[PDB]
Amino acid sequence: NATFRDASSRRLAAATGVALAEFLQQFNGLAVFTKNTNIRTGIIGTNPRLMLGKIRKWAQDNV
Amino acid sequence: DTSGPATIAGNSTINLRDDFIVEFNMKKERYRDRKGGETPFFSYYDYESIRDRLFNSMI
Repeated sequence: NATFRDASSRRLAAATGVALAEFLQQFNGLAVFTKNTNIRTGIIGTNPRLMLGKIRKWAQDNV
Repeated sequence: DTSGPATIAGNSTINLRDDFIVEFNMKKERYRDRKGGETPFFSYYDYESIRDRLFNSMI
């Protein structure tokens, strides 16, 4: 296993952790329709699928 | 009835249209001229006043 071999890898992992944290910070104080996901017009809401979407988007960006 | 799109999907601007009818039952009143004459029951009836007042109220 060679992922965490170079110290640089470790430091990069830290830099990515803090960035991911500050990113996820946007997902605070909103709804999470998780049974009948039909988020109504004019409400600040989301569902797990849209979350996964945005996460994958961020990830694929920072590549 | 509908007015275009009507699919029920929680967000599609369900448009609707109801057709209703308003009927006046008014009594026709013949005119008499003393000289022994009358107006038939089939004479013209001034509805224009009725449409006018109904439309003013609606406006």
